Amino acid sequence: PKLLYTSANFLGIPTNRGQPKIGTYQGPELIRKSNFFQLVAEDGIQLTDCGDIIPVELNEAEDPQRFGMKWSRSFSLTTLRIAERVEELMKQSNKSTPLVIVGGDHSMATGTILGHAEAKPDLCVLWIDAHGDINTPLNSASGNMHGMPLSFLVKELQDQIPWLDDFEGIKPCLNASNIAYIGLRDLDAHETHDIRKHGIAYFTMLDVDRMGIEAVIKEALLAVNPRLEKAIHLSFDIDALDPLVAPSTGTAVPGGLTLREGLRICEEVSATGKLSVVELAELNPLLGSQEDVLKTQSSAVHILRACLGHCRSGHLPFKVRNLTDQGIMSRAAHMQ
Amino acid sequence: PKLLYTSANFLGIPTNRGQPKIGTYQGPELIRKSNFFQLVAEDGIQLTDCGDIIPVELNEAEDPQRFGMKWSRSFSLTTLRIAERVEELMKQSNKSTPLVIVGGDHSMATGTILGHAEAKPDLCVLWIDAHGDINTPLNSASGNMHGMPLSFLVKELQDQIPWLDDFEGIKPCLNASNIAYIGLRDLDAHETHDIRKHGIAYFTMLDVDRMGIEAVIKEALLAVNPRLEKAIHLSFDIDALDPLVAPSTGTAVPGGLTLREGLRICEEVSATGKLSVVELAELNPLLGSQEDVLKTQSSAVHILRACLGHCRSGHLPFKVRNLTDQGIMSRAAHMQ
Amino acid sequence: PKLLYTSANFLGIPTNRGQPKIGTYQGPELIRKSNFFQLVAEDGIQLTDCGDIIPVELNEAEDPQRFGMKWSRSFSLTTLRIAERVEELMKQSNKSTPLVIVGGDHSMATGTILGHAEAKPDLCVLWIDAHGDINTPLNSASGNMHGMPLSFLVKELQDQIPWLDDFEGIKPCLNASNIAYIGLRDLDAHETHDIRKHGIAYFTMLDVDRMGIEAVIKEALLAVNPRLEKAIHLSFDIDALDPLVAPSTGTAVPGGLTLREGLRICEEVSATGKLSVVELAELNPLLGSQEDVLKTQSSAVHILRACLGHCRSGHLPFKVRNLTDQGIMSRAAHMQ
Ligand SMILES: N=C(NO)NCCC[C@H](N)C(=O)O
Ligand SMILES: N=C(NO)NCCC[C@H](N)C(=O)O
Ligand SMILES: N=C(NO)NCCC[C@H](N)C(=O)O
Ligand SMILES: [Mn+2]
Ligand SMILES: [Mn+2]
Ligand SMILES: [Mn+2]
Ligand SMILES: [Mn+2]
Ligand SMILES: [Mn+2]
Ligand SMILES: [Mn+2]
Repeated sequence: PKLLYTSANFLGIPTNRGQPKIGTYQGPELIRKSNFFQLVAEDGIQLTDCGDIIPVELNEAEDPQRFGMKWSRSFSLTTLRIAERVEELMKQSNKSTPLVIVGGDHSMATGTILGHAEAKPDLCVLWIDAHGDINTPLNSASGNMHGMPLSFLVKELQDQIPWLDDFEGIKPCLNASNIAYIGLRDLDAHETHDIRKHGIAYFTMLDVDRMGIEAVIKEALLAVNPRLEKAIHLSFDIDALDPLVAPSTGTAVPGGLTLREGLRICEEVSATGKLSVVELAELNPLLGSQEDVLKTQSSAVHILRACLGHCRSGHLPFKVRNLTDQGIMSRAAHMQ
Repeated sequence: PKLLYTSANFLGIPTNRGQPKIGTYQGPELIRKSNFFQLVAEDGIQLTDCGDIIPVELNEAEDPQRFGMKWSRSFSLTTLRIAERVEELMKQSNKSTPLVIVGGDHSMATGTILGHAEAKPDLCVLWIDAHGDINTPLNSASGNMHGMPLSFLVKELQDQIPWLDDFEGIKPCLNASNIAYIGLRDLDAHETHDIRKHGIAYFTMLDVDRMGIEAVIKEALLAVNPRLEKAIHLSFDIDALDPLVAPSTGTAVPGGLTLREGLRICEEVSATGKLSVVELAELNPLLGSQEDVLKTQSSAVHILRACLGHCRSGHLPFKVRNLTDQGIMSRAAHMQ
Repeated sequence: PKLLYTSANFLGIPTNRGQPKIGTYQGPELIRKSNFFQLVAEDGIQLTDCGDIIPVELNEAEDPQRFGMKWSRSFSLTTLRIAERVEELMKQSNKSTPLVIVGGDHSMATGTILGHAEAKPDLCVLWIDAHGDINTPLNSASGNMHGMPLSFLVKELQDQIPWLDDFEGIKPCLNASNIAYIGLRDLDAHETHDIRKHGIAYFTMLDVDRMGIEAVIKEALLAVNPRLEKAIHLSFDIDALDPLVAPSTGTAVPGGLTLREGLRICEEVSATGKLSVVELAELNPLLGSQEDVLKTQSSAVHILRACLGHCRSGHLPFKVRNLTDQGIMSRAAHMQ
């Protein structure tokens, strides 16, 4: 049996200061508690747990609202700490060794992409989400950083980002043409404006309905990675999936991707051989019932396994088993 | 941003005498308690709450069984009261101003369509339901009026409707060729007979499975509104949707439309520019768990928003926001 | 109204020694307690309840592990008892009279197919399951017989089956070319090996996603029954369906068939006119909540009804009802 990726790194980022609901910090543990590692090993992949990044969580006095943003300095400091760690992991592995990141609220993506791009400047981004996460600070109704992580990364948007000194090291490292969305269904008006104005490829649930997920995936890859020349940063918000399948998340929106559609995205991205980083955001084990958490954990594990190359059509055994070798009489042998 | 419909009317009809399970009278309140109105406003639509129609609910002595029908005189009197109110609302608005009606059990449709047709005689009807709701009184196993509302409206069926004096003012205002069903999966044998005999266009879940919802919608519109010349009466039974998505309803049937399929129907109907009335029937907040009710409410709100023109691919802002106008330094400006 | 099958037999097989979770023995009762029989009758089908097969359940001392298998002698003895009963039922009915079997864990299939093939040697098998159920004894991680029932039946696999005297009467009666799988998503590596090596037709959830269920069904029938010449043994594991739709089963796997996809398989198999036996395995009413059991029961009933020829597009009445015959005045007659 052949593998596109024989080894992989696992990294937890328990961000929770990007949105007000406590519990996203438990995301990484939700996956470590699962059978994820075991299942990955059974497919013949060597998965190294690289631990957790410690987010910077300032107190209220140190981090007051600035431009309506909540916890903006905890964000800039966390973003830089994340970027350093991801960069160093990606360069140590510069076949290929994918980095699997479990969050944590989606505000971590500013840091993960920043670091990733430092090691791989020509990357593209596939953003799987019910939301755009591209609100610029003055347009955000909530001030929640998890709704803004792309806005700081996109060059074309920098005239709508307020300057802050502590954000200086957060260099916009993405062109609008390097990003493609899949799964959108709850865009804010100003996000819609920016996405259309700057030509960001986007495939909403309407598109998934009309085109089918197979054509959507194909068109998304065509738009930002036409010849599979670029490393892929796959940023997967669990809330992209339907609430029936991933209820334990802070901003659930009805009419999402089926688990199967989610699997198809990850299977195809994996199969390009260009999956460089996959991050899974917005797991919150403190939301919903016990069964809700189990469903969400289960969905997340299947998604992540798909990213690493798990095939639903089965895998071949590494060693084929033979009855005769154990000194055992078969039915065929007995009849002969 | 442009809108097909800039204003709309909202009307509650808390019918509950069309079926035995208490709670459909709470349907209108379930939607008023939601964020429906707020969400409609945020899309730039002016929605006027026109209140509730008071159904006529006679006592047992005044309204005994007649031809097996339960509460048939409460029905005829309610039907006429509804018809008057809907007619007057539709004529006051004779662009275009859609009427959104929340029930209430589906027996209200005899009245809503009667009134609608008085103002718009050439209308067509799109009936989205797991059921035919076209049982004639002697064929009904239950005697529940919510299973008969179309039978009194269809001209071709009048030789199978028993005459009752109090039904005189309920004039059959529909031809069989003006109706198309989507979502059917639990037809009674005599409904199947009448539907096929009189050539009523129907697309069951089997058809949805084999054709896909996109082709079904297209064929349904082709059958009853080929050139978008006619006003559309969209009669949406919440039980058309799968029980996983709308559990809180009295006659739930497995294997229904996904929410997305339901949204596609409403999105396409809305986009014709001919949506004249949409009614949503059979919400029952007294059925199922608290979470069941929330799921059902949520599904209903998304469906109704789609009918009014909400786009899952986003809307443009009415006023585009500019950093410089507030006297704020952007990152781009700072770097220059 | 015409019927492909006017009569049918119903048989319970409460196997529970094929897997460790208590409750599959309650499967047959779960269906008898439903409205299944009534619904089948209302479609005009004569369904005869033929009772239950009593499985042989030895004690621990009489049935120790052999080749890692758990309860292997209870299995061989049960297999032979089942085979005798099914053979005798199929020969008594040698139009056509389908046998409907409700389990019981899937280990019963070795017996049902053995008996079926005795009466109909040229049969084909459609295996609807999340799992291959084709583990050979030394490759099974669990030793659970419900994961091995096909391995004893497939001729090409007999050099990997250990000989046991009490298994002598279990004659391999299937060629690898007579079997087609639909719904696979959790194959063990050695199953994948055997399936590919011996050319067993298989359509996994990946295939369902990429091809659509319509093409999958067509290709599955083409592979093992190209000209509808052969009797069909439809072996339906309830766990083939998504856990959202059939939670009450022992080895549930996310991302399964929708109920509608399951219905389409059974509808098409039924419509060939070659449905000879359908068995439904792995119902376990002792698993999950009360609502979970109700959902699972409901899904099972709809599936079974589809197998017997129930049409979601409706059925014609046997006697058409006429208003005038009862001495009743119609609205049409009154107006004339
Ligand atoms: N992490 C996420 N979505 O994927 N947060 C949701 C953001 C929703 C909303 N637009 C906000 O600005 O807060
Ligand atoms: N409102 C509805 N369906 O949409 N009621 C269901 C009617 C079911 C059944 N045929 C009856 O006559 O009572
Ligand atoms: N009846 C069933 N599946 O349909 N059992 C599941 C078997 C799973 C696993 N391969 C085992 O050998 O035990
Ligand atoms: Mn999101
Ligand atoms: Mn997000
Ligand atoms: Mn209905
Ligand atoms: Mn209805
Ligand atoms: Mn199974
Ligand atoms: Mn099975």
